Amino acid sequence: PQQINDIVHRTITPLIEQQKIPGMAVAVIYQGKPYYFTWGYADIAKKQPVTQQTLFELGSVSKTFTGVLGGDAIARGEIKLSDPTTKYWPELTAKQWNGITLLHLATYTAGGLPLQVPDEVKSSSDLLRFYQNWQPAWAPGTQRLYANSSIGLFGALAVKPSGLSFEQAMQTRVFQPLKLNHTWINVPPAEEKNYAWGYREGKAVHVSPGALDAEAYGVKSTIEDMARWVQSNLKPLDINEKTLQQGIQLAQSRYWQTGDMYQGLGWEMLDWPVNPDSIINGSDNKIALAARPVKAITPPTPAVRASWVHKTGATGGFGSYVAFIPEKELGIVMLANKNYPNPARVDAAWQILNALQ
Ligand SMILES: O=C(O)[C@@H](CNC(=O)[C@@H]1C[C@@H]2CC[C@H]1C21CC1)Oc1ccccc1
Repeated sequence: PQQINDIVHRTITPLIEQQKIPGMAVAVIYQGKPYYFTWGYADIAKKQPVTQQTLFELGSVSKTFTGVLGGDAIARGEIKLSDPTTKYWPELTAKQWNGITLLHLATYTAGGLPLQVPDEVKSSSDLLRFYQNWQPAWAPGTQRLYANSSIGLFGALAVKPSGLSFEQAMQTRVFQPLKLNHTWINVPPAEEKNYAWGYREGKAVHVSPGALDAEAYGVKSTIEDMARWVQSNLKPLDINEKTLQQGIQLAQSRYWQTGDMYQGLGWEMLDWPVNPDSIINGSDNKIALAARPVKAITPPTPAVRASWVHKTGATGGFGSYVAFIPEKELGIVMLANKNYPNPARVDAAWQILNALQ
């Protein structure tokens, strides 16, 4: 519909110009159907255009897959958010871990686990040593500090009862049921032709390996698969696998509140209608990566349909954004191979979705 076309082109054209974005793909999900848009270059040097089959690094949008996979493990009865972390990692004997649950890890509330795992932390024994030596700044369940080392550990522990690797669990329990057949934690050689380069300060870059990278920022996907991901989270009851349907719902439950935002598993939520300044200004890393006190939602509120549900994501060379409103059957995916500022992403998305609702 030309409505959607005009709204998308009027918003995204100046965005690409202002932010000097080499390549971009957008999907609008409207009344149960996807509409796709593409611009510019997946590979500047080889003049490869962005297409609907181009793979982008999702970066920290990957945490929404980790949260849903954890939700599925809960639904299967393999894990409980109320479980002690030591239940699944008994070698974690240092006393500061008493009272830190899987809920705390999944929601960044364990007491100040760091944003990044240190570069020097490679092996399973390096990781154990790192968490054993870590000293919390706050008591558990009092402060939120967005952190790869928190939900990354949640994801690694959540798959342990299944006996599967994190990648294998993700493939079998999330990607394959939802027909995300071009979504990868490790891009296979046969798919490299579609893997866009990211651009950082003009240099072509791909994400480098890191501990817990798959769990915190490691998924790559196409605009078509990401539209399917949005539709799956918009309407979980259409999903025929029972524990996956349940796990999607659990990831949109409201566990903590800070300001006007609610923390789910990976996803973040606000009541719809939102104040746009709240979500735009709130997506700035100055707010999004800051330590903030949280109020427990006791017990957590089940997924609220009248919500703005969203997640920003980045790697060194890529910037992504996903947002949807279940009440309105409406969503958007924006995938770019430049890590450009979060408020510009959310501003564009709110202009498009507000116009269409
Ligand atoms: O290793 C990487 O290339 C990735 C992996 N992405 C993350 O870790 C996330 C992205 C940034 C950093 C923490 C999370 C974030 C606040 C949104 O991102 C980087 C690293 C260096 C510079 C910019 C991005």
